[PDB]
Parts: sequence; structure tokens; C-alpha cells
Amino acid sequence: NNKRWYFTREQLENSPSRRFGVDPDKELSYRQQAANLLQDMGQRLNVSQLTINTAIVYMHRFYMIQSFTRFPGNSVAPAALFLAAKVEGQPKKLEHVIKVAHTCLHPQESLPDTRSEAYLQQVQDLVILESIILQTLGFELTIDHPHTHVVKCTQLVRASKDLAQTSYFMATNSLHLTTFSLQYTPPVVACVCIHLACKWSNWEIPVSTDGKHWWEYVDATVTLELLDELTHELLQILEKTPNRLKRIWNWR
Amino acid sequence: SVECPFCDEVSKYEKLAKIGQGFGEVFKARHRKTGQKVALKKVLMENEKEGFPITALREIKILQLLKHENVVNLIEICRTKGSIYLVFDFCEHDLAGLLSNVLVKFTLSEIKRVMQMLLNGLYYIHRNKILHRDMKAANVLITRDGVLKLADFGLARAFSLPNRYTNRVVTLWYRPPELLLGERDYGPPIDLWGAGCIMAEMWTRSPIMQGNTEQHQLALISQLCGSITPEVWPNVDNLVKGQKRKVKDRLKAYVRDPYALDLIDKLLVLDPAQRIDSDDALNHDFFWSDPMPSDLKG
Ligand SMILES: COc1cc(F)ccc1-c1ccnc2nc([C@@H]3CC[C@@H](NC(C)=O)C3)[nH]c12
Repeated sequence: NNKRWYFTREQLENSPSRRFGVDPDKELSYRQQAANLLQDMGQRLNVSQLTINTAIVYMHRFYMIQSFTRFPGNSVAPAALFLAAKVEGQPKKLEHVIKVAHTCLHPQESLPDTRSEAYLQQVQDLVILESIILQTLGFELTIDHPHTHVVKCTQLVRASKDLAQTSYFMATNSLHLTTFSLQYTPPVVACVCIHLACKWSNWEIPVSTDGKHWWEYVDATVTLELLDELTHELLQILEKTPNRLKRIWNWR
Repeated sequence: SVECPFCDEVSKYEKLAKIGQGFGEVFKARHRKTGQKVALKKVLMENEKEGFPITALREIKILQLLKHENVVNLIEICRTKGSIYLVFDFCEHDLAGLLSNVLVKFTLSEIKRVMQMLLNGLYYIHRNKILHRDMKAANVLITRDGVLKLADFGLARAFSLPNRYTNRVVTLWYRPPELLLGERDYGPPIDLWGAGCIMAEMWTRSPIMQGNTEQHQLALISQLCGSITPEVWPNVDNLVKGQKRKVKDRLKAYVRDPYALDLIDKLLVLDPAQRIDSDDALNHDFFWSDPMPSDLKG
């Protein structure tokens, strides 16, 4: 279905994790931690932000079916990334993903002997988890990201390199920090990112010659009311994230 | 013990017969509630040390993208409570089977229709930036209602715009010259050469060039299409020497129709750059002259 992986706010309140007693705020943090683990492992494994973003959507979607109480993020993230790197044409070896996941999760610990039963078991656990991910997602692995649509806007607005770079930053951070990927279509999310980047940079996109606003050329469902509501939500979580806004802050 | 709303157990289908005659496990099955016939292809886990085959992921991705009357329909992917199956809508026939059947008989009108559907399927897949890479009569399916479907996307891959794609593609008898000459920057023309071999097969009832090795294949191609020459194929200089094009002469016997012979000749062109595409092939007078293409009931 076209709306299979899009959920209402009520559907997000009554999540699989909620059924097992996980408070909403706790679940949001569990999601944010998984995204951070994916980013960390992805950078170390030298995979693209695209691959990382794909693994983040697999994670988000997986947890709309499964609970953090039965499947810890520290277990799912490596398997989600292992799968996303294959899907995105950057395959990384299973022993390689295990080596990296281990150092991220146990910086001071030492990787077991690759001949041990403890190690052979964690290799099997990843393969089993990849399989559970594939089945949970019903093998729907082709992800569309807001980034694709940001390119379209930043040209059809003649945005500075600066504005465009800030918009991609918003797009990536929306995956780490929000559940927008579970609620809004990638073109909508792309509009949210451009709108906030503009507000942040004090950039104003003028009204088209036809009397139409820029977003009307991107998505018919998009309204200023929604854009302001979503940019506010994204900005709030950004302000709560230590050092994140510093990355895009004009220090001059 | 884990919720799985979107991946049904294959036991919903009842195996009727193994049809995997060309190497994995392919079954004809029946939906236990509605009787709907399907084909179950098991994803082979033999010598798979990297979890779920990247090869299977690729095919599934491609099948999910390609939705067209002349492309096989992937219904869903099933699990077994541990294996995984690709589930397709079942097609009673395959072109290789129909052609090897002495009782089966095609009129010129029907041959026109088969080629039209095949070329329309290729136009679609290529438009979607997909290369089939395994064109052969056995991968051309035909429903009870005479609808042709391009099947087996197990070797298919997405292409773009210097590419380094795998050369070890296409069954020898259907393999184009480019590949036999070591090309890795190939595109849609590889599938169209296969279309040419199959078209000729609609009259000869047998694959026109049955080589035993790549060298034997290249020799066979030369005895039919003339010899590989920088004159014929500009910049090919990156075999047999005297050979002259006999595509129309050697097939003259079986085919008879002038238009059919002209199109086959345009499909079995040596230079991939000079080989006809699906769009121009569909525009060919072969599909726009009497007897006009007609529906299948033979
Ligand atoms: C090339 O086709 C496939 C290749 C695969 F790897 C997997 C599935 C198919 C496939 C899909 C759908 N319908 C089909 N029908 C056939 C057969 C064609 C002649 C019949 N043969 C017998 C022995 O009854 C059925 N194969 C089918």
C-alpha cells in the first residue's frame, strides 16, 4: 500500500513499544540513539549518508511493527546498516560490520577470537536479525529521501551554496531527530527543510510571477500552516541537541 | 513467535509440481483458498556467507519496479517458519516449449503479435533504466489468454550514463558480439540482439546460432552476420576474415515475409550503436502491414 508506512499521530502514540510500557519520550530517545549508532558505524565503515539514511528509515519502520523491549536498537542498527549497504550498492562484509559495531558499542572491550563460539554466535545473530528486518518490512527496501527533492527546490529558488548545504543538514537531522519519515512524504519533508533553512539564514523566497509560493511547485498538499507547524517541531528538537545547531550557526 | 504482518508463510500456497528445468527450485502452486495458480521461486542459500543474497535483493528491487502487461508479475515474497520465496502470477506456457512443440502452429499475424509484445516489454524495462541480460525463448512466457511476459530477472541490473558492468552475462546462443568481444560498457542493445535471435526462432523453430564455446559462437555469428570489421563496426579494433552478411539469405527459406526478414536483419546488426532499438523496431513496417498483428489462440 501507498499509506502502509505512513502513520497518524494516534498510530504513533499506540506503538508496539508503548504496548510493552515504553513511554513516548523514551521511545523517541531510543530512535535517536539508533540513528546516532547508525551514523557512527556508517562513517567508520565509509558508507554514504544516503546508506545511513536508508538504514535509519529501516529502523524507524521496523519499530512501528516491533518493540524496543524485544529488539534493542544496539542489535537492530548493525543489521539495518548491513542490509542498507547491500541495497544501496555499497556492500560491506558481515565480519566488517560486526568488527565496527563492536568497537562503537564496546570501545574498551576487545573483539573475541573469530574462532570462538561467542563470535560465531554474534555473526549468526546479525544474519537472523537481517532476516527479521526484511520480513518486517515485507521486503520493501527502496527508500525515497527528502534530499532528492531538496535539489529540485534549491535550484527553483536559486539558493546559495550555503542555503542548499543548510537544507541537506535539515533533511538528515529530520531522520535522526524526528518521526517525519513515518508521517510525511519525502517532498513534504523537503519543503520543511528548505523553509527552516530560509528562516535560519534570513533568506526570503519571493512569490512567483503567477502569485504562487515556491512549495506549490513541489507539493500540492503543502500549506504554510503545516510548514510553520513542522519547522517549529524540527527547530525544538534541534535546540535540545547539544552542538547540532552550532554546525550551521553564523559565527561571523 | 515474532509479528510479521507483511510476509506471509508460503504454506498459504499448495505445491503442485516442480517446473525448475532451467538450476534452482521453481514450483507451480495453488493458493489454498482461491485456487489462484502461482510460480514459487525459492531464494537459494547454498554457499551464502554474507546473509541475504545481494543478488536476490537486486532482482526483488527490479521486479517491484517493473509493472507492465508484458513483464512477469511478482505478487509478493513469502517466508517459511528458514527459506524465502518469490511468488509470481503463473503463465501456462514458455516460447521455448511452444516452439519445440510440433503440434503448435503460428500464423504470420500471431508471430507479429508475439514480437510486438516482446519489443513493447523491452521498451518498458529499458525506459526504466533496466537491462534484462538473459534474453532466451525459455524466459519469454505466454499466458492462457495469449499475453507475453518477460520473465527471469535474476541476472537483470539497472544501468545509467565509462561503465564497468559484468561481461559474464546472457546464455551463449543469445549473447551479442559486444560481450563476446569483452565489452563492459554495454546497454539496451544487448537485449535487442536477443530479440533478433528469438524472432528468427519463430520460423526456424530452433536457436539459429548454437555455439559450444565463445570462439565457436563468434565464428557462427560471422558465418551469418558477416565478419567483425572496423568498416562494418567502427572502432571494433579495441576470428574469420572473408565472411559476408547472409542473414537474409540463410533465413530467406524459413521466413518468406520481406518485412520480417528486414526487421531480423536490423536486430542482428554487429555494431550495438547501429542495432535497431525497441522504439524503431515497433515502428517497423512488419507491424504495420497486412496481415496485421492478431490475438493468440495457437
Ligand atoms: C521463465 O519463467 C520463470 C523463471 C523463474 F526463474 C521463475 C519463475 C518463472 C515463471 C514465472 C511465472 N510463470 C511461469 N510459468 C513457467 C513455466 C513455463 C512453462 C511451464 N512449464 C512446466 C514444466 O509446466 C510453466 N515459468 C514461470
